[PDB]
Amino acid sequence: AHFKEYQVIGRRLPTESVPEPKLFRMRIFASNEVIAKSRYWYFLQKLHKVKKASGEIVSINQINEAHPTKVKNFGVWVRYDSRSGTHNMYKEIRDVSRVAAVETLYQDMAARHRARFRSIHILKVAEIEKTADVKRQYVKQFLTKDLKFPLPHRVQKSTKTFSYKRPSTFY
Amino acid sequence: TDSIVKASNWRLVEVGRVVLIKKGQSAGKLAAIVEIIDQKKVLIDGPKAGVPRQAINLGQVVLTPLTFALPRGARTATVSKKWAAAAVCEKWAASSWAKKIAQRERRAALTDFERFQVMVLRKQKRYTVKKALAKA
Amino acid sequence: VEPVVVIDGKGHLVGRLASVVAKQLLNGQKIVVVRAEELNISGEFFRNKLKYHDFLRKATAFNKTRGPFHFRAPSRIFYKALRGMVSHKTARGKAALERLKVFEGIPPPYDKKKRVVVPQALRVLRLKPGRKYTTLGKLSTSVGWKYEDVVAKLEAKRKVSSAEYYAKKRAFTKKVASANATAAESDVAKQLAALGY
Amino acid sequence: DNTLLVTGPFKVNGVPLRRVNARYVIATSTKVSVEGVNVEKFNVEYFAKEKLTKKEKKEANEIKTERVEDQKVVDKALLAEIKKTPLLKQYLSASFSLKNGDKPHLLKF
Amino acid sequence: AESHRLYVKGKHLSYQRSKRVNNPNVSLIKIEGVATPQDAQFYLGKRIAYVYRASKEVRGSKIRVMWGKVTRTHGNSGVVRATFRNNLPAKTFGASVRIFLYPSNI
RNA sequence: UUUGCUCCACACAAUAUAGAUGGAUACGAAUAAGGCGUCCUUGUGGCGUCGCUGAACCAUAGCAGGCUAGCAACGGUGCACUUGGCGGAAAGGCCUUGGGUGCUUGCUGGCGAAUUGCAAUGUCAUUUUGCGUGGGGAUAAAUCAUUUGUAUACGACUUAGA
RNA sequence: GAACUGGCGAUGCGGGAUGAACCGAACGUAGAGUUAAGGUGCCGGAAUACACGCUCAUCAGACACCACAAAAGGUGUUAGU
Repeated sequence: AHFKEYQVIGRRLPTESVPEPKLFRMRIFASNEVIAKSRYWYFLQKLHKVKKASGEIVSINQINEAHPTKVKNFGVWVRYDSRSGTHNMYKEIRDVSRVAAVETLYQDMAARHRARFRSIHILKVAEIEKTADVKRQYVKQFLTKDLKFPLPHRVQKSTKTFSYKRPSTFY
Repeated sequence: TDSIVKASNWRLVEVGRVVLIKKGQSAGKLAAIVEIIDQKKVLIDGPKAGVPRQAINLGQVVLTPLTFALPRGARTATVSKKWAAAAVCEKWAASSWAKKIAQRERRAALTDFERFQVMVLRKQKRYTVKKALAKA
Repeated sequence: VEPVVVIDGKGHLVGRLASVVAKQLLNGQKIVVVRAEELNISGEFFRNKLKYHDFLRKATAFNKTRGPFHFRAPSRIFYKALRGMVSHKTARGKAALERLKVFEGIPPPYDKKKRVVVPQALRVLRLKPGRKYTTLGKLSTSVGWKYEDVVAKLEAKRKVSSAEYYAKKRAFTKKVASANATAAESDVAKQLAALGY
Repeated sequence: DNTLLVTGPFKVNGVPLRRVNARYVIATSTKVSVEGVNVEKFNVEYFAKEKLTKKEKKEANEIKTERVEDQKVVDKALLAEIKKTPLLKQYLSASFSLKNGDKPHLLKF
Repeated sequence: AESHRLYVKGKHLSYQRSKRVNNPNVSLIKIEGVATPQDAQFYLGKRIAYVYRASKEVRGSKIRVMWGKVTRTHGNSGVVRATFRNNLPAKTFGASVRIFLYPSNI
């Protein structure tokens, strides 16, 4: 859906042999708290020997964007499962916030590789603080000095089923 | 002789371009394009008309012929200051586009007595114009 | 809203226009479609010629006379595409289809009337620039229509007469606009401007 | 009985003193002041039909004098208020009708 | 004047139906001018008359009326649902019909 | 074939309506281009303006739209004529000259309206036919039967016969 | 030819165009409202909705059961290592 980012902090259940476990923390892009906690336990079952019955979640907090009106370039490292194997990819997206960047990332992977939400693993997402570290041409195209371009062929959708003059596509 | 081309210019999208929000929650106010995200969407701000600073798809706005000076990525205080300095609100209001919008909403706001009044006045004006249509 | 709606078929897409027009007839609007030779079909001319040859193969084996009839005129091609979208085998479908007449060119009942377009079926508004399209008159005369040039000659004559009409209309409207501008800025003009007219 | 007392005035458009249903009118924004008219005389018993027997059948085929000078009393007080703002007499004399392109959900009355 | 119309024109489109089963008790009406349910909400509760003619004079007239009312909106495009005292005869699919302005809220 | 047939006008009946209820309101071409106005050296020309929908334009007041009076203009519109054209794709329509006549809400007045009783389509459209008037217009063929054989199972076809 | 369960047989209804078994849901006679599975260009009730991409096929493709296609290739095009 429209994604939100949460921090989820959890731990193992405390025993007498070891009280105070190590309080692992992860950042999850998810639609809501339930999906966020499910993905948290999914990745902790991939990492450490723990499961939901043997552990607990001590905190979940929404992390909204610090500057939601700054235009950033993000580099995203992704695992995905194809029909024959597992691959790593690095894609970079020029967008205004992290949740919108990963939303366009999920759309981009589903469009160009037919990869689903169950197949995509988000390794990391990070803002590229400096230009000329941008490595893709499709985003390096929009970083030029005095960028301007026209929008040819305007199509205006009509409300009536009949129009009384030939329309114009000037913009 | 000299070489002749048809130039065919139209309404470039860049910083400082004034746009009119077509649909949405604003839906009819003016904004200024602050920066360009990608081919299909831009970051705009409309601080005099009360449009919050936001990223928006280019299909939800209409570009106007108005342009003024901004550096890219300008914050809303600078956007409002340059908007007031270039004074593009009455420059928009002087256009026939805004006059058409104002005419449409005035005709929508007329009542039945005012519709009777414009019918009487239109009959009087039609009488004098068709009287003028007999000498030329 | 109108008694009869006259649609200029030039530059329109066949299927999208037919799906607009069939719903208009089923709702009860009378439609006449003129200039059927200038419809457009998306795709290559060779693709649509191959499509028509695949349609032309189909006939009843034991008697070709009772088989599917392959009509060759552009108007009858449009009629086929529209009869596909009207449930023509019922009385409601027949009553709908008798509210339609489709013509090549603009006949003398309709050359003095007003032609409209359907903007959601126009080729310049629907297709991406770069996609290839066909002309229905060219495809139809490739598959056997005999009257492509006589329609062109009649259309040239009609366009000459219509330009002669339009010159007089433009001169008259410039006189009327001049008189309206000179009779503006009076008291009734300012009161009408305050009231929105 | 939840009805509205209305008048034309009868000199303007020929509508007499009458009562109508509130669900069968449109309240326009045009307002005149009716202070100075003594309408407390009229009530539900003022309009009586004098119901007809079943024997009296009209095979093929009048007005109260009290009603006609009551109308003449009230309408001369209304038209004095009508003469202040222009074109109200013409507006009340003209009829209302829907033209082509009139959308009543968008029209303001 | 030359116009005396105090109603809104509409078209009787069809019955309420699924893909293969129709229901004659609820008719579907296209009111002209309205293209959204929010504008169609103005017309709820208004009376509808289907006015037709017959050869045989019944009580002084050769014109017969079928009365009904608007009940709810239908779809996203301003079609409304209408119920009548006797259902519409289904040969009137595409026939004109009158939506009156009473009972008015304005 | 006992006064029949067609057209025109209204008079009354019948007959129905795939569905009037202000107006189908006429360039062509392009869409990575145009429209309109203006100017010139008339062009793939210069300059200005417009679009961002018909949410337009025209029409629109009067007993379902009456009866009258005046002012101002010499306009606008309807009807029956009338002069001249143009239109063959399915022309059956478009334009125009002249006079008549009616209305005019361009402006200002006078009289009428009720009782359909608090709504009831509250009836005003066009399609076909018949029968009457009274006014024009014109006075045929086909088939069976007979015959032919360029035809033919029979029908049909091709011929002939005051 | 066996094991566990659910069905059809014995069962109509909405969807899968069509079908014993699939999906949804099981049934007195009616009214109103809301939905399931499935859909909303037209047939056909319902957005020619919104948003991001991809594809142009001189046999495109279009939805589980289900009404088929493989190995091997292609400076076609897109995204990656």
